[PDB]
Amino acid sequence: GAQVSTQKTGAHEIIHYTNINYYKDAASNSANRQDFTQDPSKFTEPVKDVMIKSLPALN
Amino acid sequence: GAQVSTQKTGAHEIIHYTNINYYKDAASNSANRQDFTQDPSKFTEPVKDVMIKSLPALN
Amino acid sequence: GAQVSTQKTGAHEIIHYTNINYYKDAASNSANRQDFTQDPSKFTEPVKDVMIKSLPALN
Amino acid sequence: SDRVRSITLGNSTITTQECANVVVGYGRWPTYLRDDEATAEDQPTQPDVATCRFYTLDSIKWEKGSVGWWWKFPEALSDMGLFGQNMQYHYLGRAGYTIHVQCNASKFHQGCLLVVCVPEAEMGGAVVGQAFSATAMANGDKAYEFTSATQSDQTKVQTAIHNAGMGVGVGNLTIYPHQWINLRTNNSATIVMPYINSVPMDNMFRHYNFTLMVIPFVKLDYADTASTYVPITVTVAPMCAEYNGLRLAQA
Amino acid sequence: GDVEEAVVHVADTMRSGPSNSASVPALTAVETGHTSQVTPSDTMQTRHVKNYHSRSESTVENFLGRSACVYMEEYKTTDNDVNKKFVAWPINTKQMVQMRRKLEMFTYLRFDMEVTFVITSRQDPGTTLAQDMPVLTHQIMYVPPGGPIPAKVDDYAWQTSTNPSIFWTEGNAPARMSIPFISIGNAYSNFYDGWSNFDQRGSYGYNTLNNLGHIYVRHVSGSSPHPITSTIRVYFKPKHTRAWVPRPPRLCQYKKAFSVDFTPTPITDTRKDINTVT
Amino acid sequence: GDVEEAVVHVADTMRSGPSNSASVPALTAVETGHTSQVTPSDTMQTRHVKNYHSRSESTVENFLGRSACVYMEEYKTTDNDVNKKFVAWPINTKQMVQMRRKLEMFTYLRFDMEVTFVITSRQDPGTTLAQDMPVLTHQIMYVPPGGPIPAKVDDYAWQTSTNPSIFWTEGNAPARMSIPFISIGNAYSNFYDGWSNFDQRGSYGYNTLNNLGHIYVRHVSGSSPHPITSTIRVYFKPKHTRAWVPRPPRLCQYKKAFSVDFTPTPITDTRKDINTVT
Amino acid sequence: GDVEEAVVHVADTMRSGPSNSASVPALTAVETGHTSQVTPSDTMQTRHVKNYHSRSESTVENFLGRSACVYMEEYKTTDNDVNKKFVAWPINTKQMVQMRRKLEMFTYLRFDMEVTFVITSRQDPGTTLAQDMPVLTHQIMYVPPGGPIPAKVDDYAWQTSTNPSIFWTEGNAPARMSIPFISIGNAYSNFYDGWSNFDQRGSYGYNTLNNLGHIYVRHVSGSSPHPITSTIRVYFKPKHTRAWVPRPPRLCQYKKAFSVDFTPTPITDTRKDINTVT
Amino acid sequence: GLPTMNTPGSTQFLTSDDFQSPCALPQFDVTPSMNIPGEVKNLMEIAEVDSVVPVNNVQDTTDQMEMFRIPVTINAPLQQQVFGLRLQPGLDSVFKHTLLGEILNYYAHWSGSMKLTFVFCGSAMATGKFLIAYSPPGANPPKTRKDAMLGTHIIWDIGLQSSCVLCVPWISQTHYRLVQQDEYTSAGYVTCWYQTGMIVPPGTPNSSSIMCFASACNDFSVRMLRDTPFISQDNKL
Amino acid sequence: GLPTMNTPGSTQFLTSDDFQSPCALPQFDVTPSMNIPGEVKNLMEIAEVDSVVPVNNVQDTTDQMEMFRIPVTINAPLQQQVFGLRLQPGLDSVFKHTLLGEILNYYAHWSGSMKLTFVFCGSAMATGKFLIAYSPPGANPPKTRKDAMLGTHIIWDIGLQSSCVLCVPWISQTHYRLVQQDEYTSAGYVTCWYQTGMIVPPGTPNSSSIMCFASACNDFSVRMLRDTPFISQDNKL
Amino acid sequence: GLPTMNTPGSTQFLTSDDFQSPCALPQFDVTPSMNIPGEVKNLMEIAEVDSVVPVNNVQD
Ligand SMILES: CN1CCN(Cc2ccc(NCc3ccc(F)cc3)cc2)CC1
Ligand SMILES: CN1CCN(Cc2ccc(NCc3ccc(F)cc3)cc2)CC1
Ligand SMILES: CN1CCN(Cc2ccc(NCc3ccc(F)cc3)cc2)CC1
Ligand SMILES: CCCCCCCCCCCCCC(=O)O
Ligand SMILES: CCCCCCCCCCCCCC(=O)O
Ligand SMILES: CCCCCCCCCCCCCC(=O)O
Repeated sequence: GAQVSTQKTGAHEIIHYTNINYYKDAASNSANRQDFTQDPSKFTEPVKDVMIKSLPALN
Repeated sequence: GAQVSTQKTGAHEIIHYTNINYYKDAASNSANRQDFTQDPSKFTEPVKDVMIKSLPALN
Repeated sequence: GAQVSTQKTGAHEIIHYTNINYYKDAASNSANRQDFTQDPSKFTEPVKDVMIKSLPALN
Repeated sequence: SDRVRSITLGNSTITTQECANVVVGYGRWPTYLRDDEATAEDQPTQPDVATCRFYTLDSIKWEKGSVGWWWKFPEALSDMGLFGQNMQYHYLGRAGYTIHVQCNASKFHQGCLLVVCVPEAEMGGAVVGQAFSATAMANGDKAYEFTSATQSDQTKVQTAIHNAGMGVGVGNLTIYPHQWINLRTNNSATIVMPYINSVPMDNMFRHYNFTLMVIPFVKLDYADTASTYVPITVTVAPMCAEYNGLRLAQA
Repeated sequence: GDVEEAVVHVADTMRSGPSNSASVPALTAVETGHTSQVTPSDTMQTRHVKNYHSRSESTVENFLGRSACVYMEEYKTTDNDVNKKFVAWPINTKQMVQMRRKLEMFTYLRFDMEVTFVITSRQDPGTTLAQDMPVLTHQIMYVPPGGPIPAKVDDYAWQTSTNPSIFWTEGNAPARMSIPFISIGNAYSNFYDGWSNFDQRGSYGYNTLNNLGHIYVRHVSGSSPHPITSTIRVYFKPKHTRAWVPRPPRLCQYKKAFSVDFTPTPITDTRKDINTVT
Repeated sequence: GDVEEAVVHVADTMRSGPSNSASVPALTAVETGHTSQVTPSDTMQTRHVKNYHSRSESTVENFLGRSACVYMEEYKTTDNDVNKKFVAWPINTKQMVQMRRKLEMFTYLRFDMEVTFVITSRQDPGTTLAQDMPVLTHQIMYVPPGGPIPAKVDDYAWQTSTNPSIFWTEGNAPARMSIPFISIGNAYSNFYDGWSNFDQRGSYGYNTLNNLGHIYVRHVSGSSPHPITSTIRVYFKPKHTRAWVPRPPRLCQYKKAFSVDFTPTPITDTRKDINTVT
Repeated sequence: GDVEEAVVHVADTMRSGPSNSASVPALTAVETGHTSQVTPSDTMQTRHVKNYHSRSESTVENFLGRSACVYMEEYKTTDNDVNKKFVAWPINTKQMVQMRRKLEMFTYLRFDMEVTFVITSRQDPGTTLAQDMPVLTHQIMYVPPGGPIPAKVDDYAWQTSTNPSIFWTEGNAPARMSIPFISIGNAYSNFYDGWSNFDQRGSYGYNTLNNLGHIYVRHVSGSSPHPITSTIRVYFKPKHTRAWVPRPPRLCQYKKAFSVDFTPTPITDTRKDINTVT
Repeated sequence: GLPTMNTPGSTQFLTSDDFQSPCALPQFDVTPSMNIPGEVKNLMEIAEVDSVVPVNNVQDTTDQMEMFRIPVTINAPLQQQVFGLRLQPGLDSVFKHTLLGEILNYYAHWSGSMKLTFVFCGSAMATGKFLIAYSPPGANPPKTRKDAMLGTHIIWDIGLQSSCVLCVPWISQTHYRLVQQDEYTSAGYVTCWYQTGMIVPPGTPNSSSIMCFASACNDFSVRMLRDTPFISQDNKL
Repeated sequence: GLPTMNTPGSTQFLTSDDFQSPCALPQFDVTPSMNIPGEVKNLMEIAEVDSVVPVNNVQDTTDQMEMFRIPVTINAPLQQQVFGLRLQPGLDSVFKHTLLGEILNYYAHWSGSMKLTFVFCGSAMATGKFLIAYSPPGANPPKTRKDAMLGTHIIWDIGLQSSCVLCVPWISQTHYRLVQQDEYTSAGYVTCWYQTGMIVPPGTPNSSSIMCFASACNDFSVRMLRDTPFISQDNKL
Repeated sequence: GLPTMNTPGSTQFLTSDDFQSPCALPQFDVTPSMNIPGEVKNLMEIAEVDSVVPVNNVQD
């Protein structure tokens, strides 16, 4: 029950680490700071009708 | 001789932990607080003849 | 090189523990208090001819 | 109709025509001791129809001012039939009980009784820090009366009804096996209590297995009738009784 | 087999619509001693609800699985009174009120025990306090019933050969250990409605069944030029627990450590009248 | 299965050449509330660039994943005033300004908590300082809402049987633990535009939703001949975090620990004129 | 092979009914030196009982598998008498009565040994006690028979090159180690009914076979301006044990550490008469 | 040996930890287990059992047992109130010391529905009808039957079946409520009113009594184990 | 290195722990093992061996050896008591210092049956019968043969076989009994009475003696290792 | 037990560490999650939103 995953590194320079949980409560686990998904559409494009950048904004 | 089992978590949010026993006496093990079986019939329905909720209690 | 064996428990209530030796001398091992073989005949029946309980002791 | 029940133990029978259902302890029926749970080595006696039979204790009067009564078992049956003799002559005992309480009144009477069996009903003395003999809480089959006011005599138990002599709320006794006798729709209550203890067997002269309490929650009331009181009677019948360790008879 | 792999939720509401029939779930009879099993869906229109609540925290194991203080006591490193330099406590769980009430909600219990000891020291006030003393050490001794009991700090009985003991030095983590189920019977009994003698005479109550032993504590060899006082706290933590025959919680305040004696108490508080709701 | 195996980069510039057409990416209309998605490639000639920068450090988990002090407090081992020998702090995150502002950038939060306690002691000045005292010990007690509250250092409530507590000795590592999500609602709320009573009266603001409990600290049994003062610092570290509805950061200085009251402040600093760039 | 997998119960009663035959199990003859093997089922009617009791705790390994004190001794950091500043103990198990009696229940023993040392220090009383001294350190030295013996605290022999030694600092856990079976013979002998010389003269008893060596202890370099006294306790814990030829436990009190000398003692206590049972 | 580094929290004593420890009595043989009747595996099972509620706390009860009886009379002014109480199972004096309030007082949060059962303990010849209503939280409790009827309610008819059950639904803005209830987490009110009145024939008592039983449904639950405030001591026993 | 956190109990010295420790004499060669006769692997084997019981503790024994002999005479008043003793193997003075009592005194709990063997050491021409009875716990011990006979007993006939065995059954309410026995864990009594009387021919001694042997059955067991109270010291030897 | 040696940095408190710790409320049941609108997973999303710039800082 050991999880092996890559660790942060650079662009062109064994980049693996092992983790095991010792407690029965999920609140005792370490921070899951390895998620990098994001989507700014909710705040940048809240309009109803999709607008194309190339075409005029209105008409 | 390592036991892998799930740990407590929420409804819609690796939820695994490992345990090993180091002592030869079962009294030294950790609390087994992961059992959630219950049956209130012994105290709520101690009658001999089964009574249906829908039908009248008597006659 | 890990030994897995059962640990003491009751009659009707994972009862396993793991042990590993770290030193090169057998004198450094833990007590082997899990042996329960006994034979009282050496002190209770030291006679030469076997005597049956039911039959008379003499003649 | 399910309002009529008949019970037959030994050479005695009980018939009721206006009874509620029957409460069975904690859902466990009385049974004999198993081989893999016994500790004593010698063969147990099993007087069957001789000890297992209904035995009616003395009757009590219910007045408008009654507060309640209690009985302790098996000291109540200690001097009743062959059951008492077997208790006297034996060191160990084990048996379940069936309790039946009778109380009948006309349709113009009103009142409610609580019938409950309390296992290990340890009681505290009237004056904190002063012991009581084995007579203020059990003297045979006679009933002991609760008191509305706080007890003051040091030689007897604290009889405060609202505390039930156990330091607990009287209204919380519903947790134990119990039944209600409501004069509107009921005349009797039946409870089947299995053997409950921390050991397979115990001496029936040293240990009180459980206590029976009758408390009127709604005081009796009536008007313009020639009946002045409503008698209450209690009947008990040991079940699956067995003994062990025969010896000279306890005085 | 280097590894060996080893969600209960409260009931869900179901949709209910208008009804008109002879069935009467709302009507019952408490005289039977049976608690009604009716649900809100049986007396009003309800929507479908998925409930994810769980009763995990209400289990007896978790309810009793907390360490609680059971005994405190003070002993001095040096003093004129011999009896004041060590402690001798008969083991019992009726000393502290909170744990006593928590345990007394059940008639019979069966569990393992985990004991933790917290020890602290302080230097007694005086006219001259300047001194230098190395770290102190303490010994905890357990004497099962019938064993020898020490009569002084430097008695021979402190050479335990069979009696378990712990030696602890200040500044480290508190001492800890486990104790199995050590009752002669099949389960501990919080209450005992009986006597000691066969003729219904002698001791009465749970005091008759208390034969767990004693605990002794002393300073190993510390003897300061000036008095130093130390205090020990004992904490019990049931594990792998089982209970039978629940009983109502106590209402009156405790007054004796080995008796159920009490004073009558009102059922609850009062209010202006039956209709007051403000 | 003894093992179980478990790189996002910012956008890359693309080569752009001369253009002459009717398309006008540069022209838009902010009246729609839509932020333009134009890129430098759309208004000038650009080369092809591969960018390896990542936004890993900008995630909310990392932004809020730092321990910050939230409360300090001092208590003496011995003093005439009973209330001065222990601390009683209602839990809240509005006491320290930095963490308050960091948290207040979002309207709703949901996270686990990691609490660390730092305790230090110092001997008070006086005319006579010579004394010898062993290592001190401290107890941290948490009382959920509605539980009993101690009124003095040696009160009975310090015998916690259900309330979690920690005993810590000076010289060791700081105490630490974890706390799950313990809100009655589905998420913590930093702001609450509403009242307590149904008739729009009573308490107003986030003070109505603060029902987290209290924390108590004391010296276990230490009582020196001369006063000794100790200080405790509490640090909070959100984990496994989630946020909703971001809001602009605060501009005015804080003035109350349980209110949004403020004083008007200038938008920003000034300069000689609109053309000054030096 | 990363893993390698590695319940005896007392006899059960069997049901017995009425019997009438020529067999007489109850009658026997002790003159043969044979202990009767009769069971309760052979002399009375019995029920069937399944007994789950086990004799695990009665094994010799568990009986002797407890640490027991065997020697105490005090030595000062600084004093005028050279012999008072260090200890020199010839190894033997006859010094403490409890362990001596426990061991003397068998004639021959063969086991490994586990030795634990408990050391405590205290500052001696005086007219001037104010001083500052860092943590002390202690050295434990073992000299097999025939090796050099130090004559003072600062002797050259304390530079052990082959003799094992341990250096220990106050405040840490007690020192511990293991010792194998180091007897020239095939097993230790608690008793020896013989002499040293071939003409039946000289030393008599188990003193002739005691050639285990010596143990020396000192303060490494501590020399306080004021005297400081330290005490050391030695604990022995047999492991992997085997015993032969059991003998009756002793009845008379011990009086010498290297002899069986004793004073006559009554067999047991008395009572009013042969019929008194009250 | 193996390199290691201690993290914060080492050598601390947490009263709610789960760690293995050495056994002080190695190879001890425990007594064989026996299945005593009435095993309890969850406090909720106790919580689901009925108990008598002391509704008649009139501040003038010289007899304690009077607290359990709700008075009733003949010739009652039309549409009168029988009783009224606030729904705070863990804080209100009515539910404070009940078999359910005692359990809740060991916790901080609670949720789920509740059951109130009323039993008529009058004469067999007596008859009547009663209206029992539950009013969710609001700015004002009901003061008349017309106001009360608007909320959840049930019409109770007294006959051969002497008991009726009012199931209080779980209506709340939050998944849980505080045991130490406040204005934010108020729960409402419960009241009973005369529907038709009590009529008796000649030769019967002019007064009767009613009793109330409180228990939890199968969807009830609790959380956050706290220490109860009902019990305290001043000196060592 | 590897992150770690110390738990409570670290650096403590528990006298009944099982841990590995370094060896102070590495690569030591132990002497080869030899199978000496009479290996003992369990104290129960010792406990099962018979031993003489000093029943004659009459407080007037000027000769210690007299404690082991039970007097008997001719022309005995009919139905007389020979001896009587309480069954406390680990506490009663009779069984205190026996080979079995010594073993039990190192423990706290005990259970199982016991064996009492009686041997007649009179003349070859002498004859007689004796009744030996075991009375379970009760409010009063027996005072006559009529009372004694009611419990478990055996009729002993003296003949060519000079020894008879009384097996005391294990009758108790608990699985175990305390070595420091009390009223709660009392065990009963054992008594012997004349059944027919002793008759001798001319030219024989007018008195004889009997001896008792005590041992444990194959279902006996002990528990909870404690320190014995029989041995103590005041100064270092 | 298992031989070990502590390395530098033991018993230190680093405000940006990632270690497991015991839970003070074992077997606690958390409230079910609900998808509130407007979840933010990165401060850059906020950073990409337009805002009015106070260019006319003329000191008067
Ligand atoms: C009559 N009461 C019944 C309940 N029982 C509770 C109880 C159970 C076990 C202990 N163990 C104390 C202990 C003894 C030795 C040791 F090494 C550690 C702890 C105490 C109370 C009390 C009696
Ligand atoms: C109304 N505010 C909303 C934000 N909320 C932040 C917050 C969340 C959790 C805690 N936990 C404090 C704590 C309690 C007990 C314990 F053992 C450890 C930590 C505090 C604040 C504050 C209220
Ligand atoms: C003649 N007696 C026979 C029994 N024997 C018991 C005994 C056995 C071993 C030791 N070892 C002491 C020891 C020596 C060196 C060391 F490093 C640690 C412990 C002592 C006594 C005593 C003699
Ligand atoms: C309480 C857990 C202690 C874990 C101790 C370190 C791991 C020992 C087992 C080796 C890793 C295998 C774990 C697994 O099977 O997933
Ligand atoms: C006394 C036991 C010490 C165990 C030390 C940690 C585990 C080392 C072995 C790796 C885990 C495998 C255990 C197993 O085979 O079940
Ligand atoms: C000096 C020995 C150190 C052992 C450290 C713990 C064990 C690490 C290896 C995992 C267990 C496998 C052992 C084996 O192969 O038998």
